[PDB]
Amino acid sequence: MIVSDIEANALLESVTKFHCGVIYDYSTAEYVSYRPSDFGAYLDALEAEVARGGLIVFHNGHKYDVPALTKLAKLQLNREFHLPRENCIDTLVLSRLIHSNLKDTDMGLLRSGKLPGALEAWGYRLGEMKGEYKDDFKRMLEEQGEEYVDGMEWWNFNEEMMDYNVQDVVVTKALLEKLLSDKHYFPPEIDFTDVGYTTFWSESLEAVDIEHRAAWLLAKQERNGFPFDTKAIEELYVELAARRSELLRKLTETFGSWYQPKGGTEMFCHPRTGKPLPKYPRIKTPKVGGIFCELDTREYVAGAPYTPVEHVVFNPSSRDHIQKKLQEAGWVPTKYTDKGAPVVDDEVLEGVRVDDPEKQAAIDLIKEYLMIQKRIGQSAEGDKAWLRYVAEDGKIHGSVNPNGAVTGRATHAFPNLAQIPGVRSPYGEQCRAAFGAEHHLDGITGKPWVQAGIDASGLELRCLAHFMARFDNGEYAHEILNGDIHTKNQIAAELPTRDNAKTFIYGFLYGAGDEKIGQIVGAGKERGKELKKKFLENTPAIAALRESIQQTLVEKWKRRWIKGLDGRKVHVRSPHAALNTLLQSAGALICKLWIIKTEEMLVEKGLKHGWDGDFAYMAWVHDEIQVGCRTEEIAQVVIETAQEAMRWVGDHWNFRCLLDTEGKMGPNWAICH
Amino acid sequence: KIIHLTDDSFDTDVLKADGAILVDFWAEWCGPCKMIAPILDEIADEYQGKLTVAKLNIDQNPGTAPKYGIRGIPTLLLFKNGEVAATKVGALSKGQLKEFLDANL
DNA sequence: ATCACACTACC
DNA sequence: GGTAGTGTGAT
Ligand SMILES: [Mg+2]
Repeated sequence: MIVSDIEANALLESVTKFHCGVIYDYSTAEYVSYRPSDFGAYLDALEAEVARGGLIVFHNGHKYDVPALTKLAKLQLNREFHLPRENCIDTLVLSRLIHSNLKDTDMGLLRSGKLPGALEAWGYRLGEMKGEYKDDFKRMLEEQGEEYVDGMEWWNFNEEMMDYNVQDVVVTKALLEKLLSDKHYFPPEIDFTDVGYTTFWSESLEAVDIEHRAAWLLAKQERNGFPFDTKAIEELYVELAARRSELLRKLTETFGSWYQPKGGTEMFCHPRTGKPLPKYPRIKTPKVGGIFCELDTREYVAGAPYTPVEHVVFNPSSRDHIQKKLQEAGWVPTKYTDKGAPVVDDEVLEGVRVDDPEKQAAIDLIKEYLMIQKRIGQSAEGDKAWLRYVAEDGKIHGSVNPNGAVTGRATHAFPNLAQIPGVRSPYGEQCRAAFGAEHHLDGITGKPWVQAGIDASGLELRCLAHFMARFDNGEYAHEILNGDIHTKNQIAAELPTRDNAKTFIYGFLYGAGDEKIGQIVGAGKERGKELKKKFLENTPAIAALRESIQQTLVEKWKRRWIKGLDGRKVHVRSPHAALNTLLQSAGALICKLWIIKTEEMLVEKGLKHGWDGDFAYMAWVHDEIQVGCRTEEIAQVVIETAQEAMRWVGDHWNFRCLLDTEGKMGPNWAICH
Repeated sequence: KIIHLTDDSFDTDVLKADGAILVDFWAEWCGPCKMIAPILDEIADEYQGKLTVAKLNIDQNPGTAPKYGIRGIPTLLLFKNGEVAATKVGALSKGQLKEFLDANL
């Protein structure tokens, strides 16, 4: 085993210069440094460790270093270099699995300050290196009387960079060992810094293998990108911006502008008693002025106080203004925030009723405005706006944290491609259509690619069936794939309209509340608890399951975590959401091992992964994947293979509920819904 | 004896009137406004022959104040034949007003 | 429930 | 140019 790390002139996307690298070899206990002209040797050293069936440790190497070295090797030495997946270990991938109850700065992309909870020390150090390095640089240049520029700290190799480089392997090596000391994932019997690659995956918890395969495949996905119809969204932006203007005009008329105190420095005191009056707006006492002998054109008279004010124009985006104008129309807020302030979400706006008809009608305009702005914000004006993220290759390379969630789910960001508006919401067709394989023209034939969207069928219920099989012998599972589980649940709970039950179940799984539960049939908010009692009464297995999970955790805890399908620990925040954590984590790991197995099976069939190949992973949104295919035939194969792999996953974990998938072929995300 | 204005009666009551008209742009929440208020009743009564005092509550009449760049209240505007002759901001005193008036009238 | 991110209001 | 509060977008 060897721990390594490199310094280059940029992010993967545009890197062109390999500044330096460092390798720590366990077999010799030494640190060898490689400067600019040692690049060929650096690469030889890594392939050497591969020839001996070794292992190479990097921190965030799966997303950066390995793909980077491939690219830099082809550009600077006209050499082909491809570290095999099975030979690489990523300590970042490892921390996210082991310290899953914690966050991280995504290697510096997120501000530590904004992150909640504590942070693993070594990892924080590693992610702050680019920032610290930039600090020493910027600090040192100024001591030399030179202006600092954007990111010049990375343009040329220097010794401060080499020192930081060595530091990284030092910390990475420490972090690595800290992680290997966790007996839950790595047996104490074995010394994992002294085994071949095939033993390392073999003797460690199944989860280590899965997360590494998941990070590797997903690193590929980010590189693939999701073909995006820029022109389409710009035309949509013009439309949206127009409807926004018109909505502002009609609204800035129905609701006139007003005045508000602002700029007041001194405190207003009763002119008679001096009694400070903080309730009164802050004032300002001019220190000069006077009525004058030439008249004094100036408008202030010393000692004569006034409340400085500003002119505020109604802004439909401000929930405050909205709350101000509607109460002024006779609206009596019912539910306030748990911090002194009326609630103004689409739900309440929906329930507001005022005398003036024009006002009542403006409320819908306000709701439309809020939605329009939501779309504009997400597609064009926001920081992480799609239009601000599309690259030269015409694709959006959204970031994905293979294990950024406690349950084992991934998190997506920059921009979150797991939150594109659905086809069922306003403008969801256009948004969704702008993301598609059709927007990618083949590098050879110039022909549009085709898309394959595959969705794991009712995974949450199947995961529930599975876990209650211990108590009902597969009764629920059997009913799912043969009867009408939705009807069965419709009869369990009362809820008229055996379709309200579907609303009920998915609600019952994703938290929900008595109010919203009863809000399915009618008003019966908290009174709806009665309904959430009849169900669990007519479905004793779910009750048995909950009781058993409790016995596992509570006793003050006996254990603060749950065991996922691959053995890993899954932190349980509150005993109340334990069943939920279990279910989400199951679905999560099932879909992870699934998209992993799918790509492996596609590759074993001959198909190549890439735009220069046959298929390309574009996105993975929890229970679904969207795959770009060069031809319909290939698209048909991916769909068939996604089904085989799902069955394989079910078998692999002796699942007590048959698992399935459904796929649709089409030009984009809209049609593949 | 003070003219209580509105946005719609402004042009005709102030701009299209004979004589000097002193307008007070005020608000219920302002402190200095509530202060210079009593002073105005007297002033309106004293200069009852060579001046008219008019109040405009900017919350009920949100359209007029903006046309004059009001940036603080109370704002006193002196109009002569539909134009702003003199202008002073702040709760002046019974005597400071008298000066401002006598000096500008 | 789990998570990203936008727009207002304030220092 | 940041933090807090309130919300919506999705699985
Ligand atoms: Mg690194």
